[PDB]
Amino acid sequence: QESVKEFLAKAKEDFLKKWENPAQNTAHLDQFERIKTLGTGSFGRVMLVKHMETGNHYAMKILDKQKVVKLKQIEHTLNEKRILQAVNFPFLVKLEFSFKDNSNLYMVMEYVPGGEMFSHLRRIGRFSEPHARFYAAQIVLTFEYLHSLDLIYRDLKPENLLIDQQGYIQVTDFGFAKRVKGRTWTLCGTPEYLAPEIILSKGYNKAVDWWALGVLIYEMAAGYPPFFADQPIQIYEKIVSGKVRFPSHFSSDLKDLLRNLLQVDLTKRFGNLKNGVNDIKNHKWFATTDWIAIYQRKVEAPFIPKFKGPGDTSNFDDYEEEEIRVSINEKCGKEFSEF
Amino acid sequence: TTYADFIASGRTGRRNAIHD
Ligand SMILES: CC(C)C[C@@H](N)C(=O)Nc1ccc(-c2ccnc3[nH]ccc23)cc1
Repeated sequence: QESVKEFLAKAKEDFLKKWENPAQNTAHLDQFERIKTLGTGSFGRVMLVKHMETGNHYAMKILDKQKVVKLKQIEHTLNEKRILQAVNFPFLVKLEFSFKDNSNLYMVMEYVPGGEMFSHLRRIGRFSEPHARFYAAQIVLTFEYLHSLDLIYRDLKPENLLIDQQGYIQVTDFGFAKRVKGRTWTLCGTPEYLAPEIILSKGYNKAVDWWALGVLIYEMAAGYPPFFADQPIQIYEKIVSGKVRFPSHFSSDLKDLLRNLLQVDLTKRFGNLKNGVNDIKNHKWFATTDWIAIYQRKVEAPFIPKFKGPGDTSNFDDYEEEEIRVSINEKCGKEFSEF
Repeated sequence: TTYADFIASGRTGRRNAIHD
């Protein structure tokens, strides 16, 4: 048995070694069979693929270099790959291979067949407080880990939380994650999840991730987010107004935790104070949570997705399938040299 | 109800990230 201080110290030594000497060019597109698109958007696409050499399935994130440049995501993309190849935690999807070709950048991660929390939460409607707390404890531990390595995650939401066959969470999508000791200023995130200090264009720090945890716990427990509207500008007005309403079925403990996470005043927001994450972990809402048992995956999960077989994609929606075009000329060579 | 207001809203599907 070791302390958390001691676990994190060793975790930092492990991380820094990979951070300072990143892995590069560890596979080639030709080793993979394409099966199905799992997600798309202007920010890239993710495809289910099979590795011929092992028969393993993977989730391959594909980014078009020229579109990354037009979206001003060059440095964010180098961040994502550099950080992901360096981290190691039970609730983070693992990066298995990365490489690039003339046209695209590729990150090959482990495939999580249970799907996004997003789809289960929306169908079922809402999670019970014990169910929500099980998931929230995993994010609390993950943020403890990431934050200790000077990493900010900046995109927590149900869309980015996959449910594995044991019913535990895997965080995916590190496209806005960043290693920063001071403050930082980029406008990024998702509207419903943005802290007031992002909206107000202040320099901000890892406290934005703790605010986003409050939004997530609310959304999981209520079935809808604490600030919603038809357009983002209207969401921002609600977020900065300083007001929140809880459902009557929320426990007293839950409301009190959420008041301290959805706290506009940075000198008062849980996560950010002298006692750090322990203000959260020692809160009464988490009194039943055995943090080691969660880290060890020894707790029985409240929900187990349906298996159906290796490669089955039923727990994911259908997307339009698009070619993987590889130009015969190298694009953006300088910009992505370190990838 | 707040649920009905959310369900009638245009932001009940997967949400994209923002950027400037
Ligand atoms: C890529 C974005 C810029 C586009 C976004 N809209 C999106 O689709 N993200 C997304 C994230 C994870 C998966 C996924 C599904 C199953 N198992 C998995 N293992 C590891 C990742 C994974 C699929 C899609």
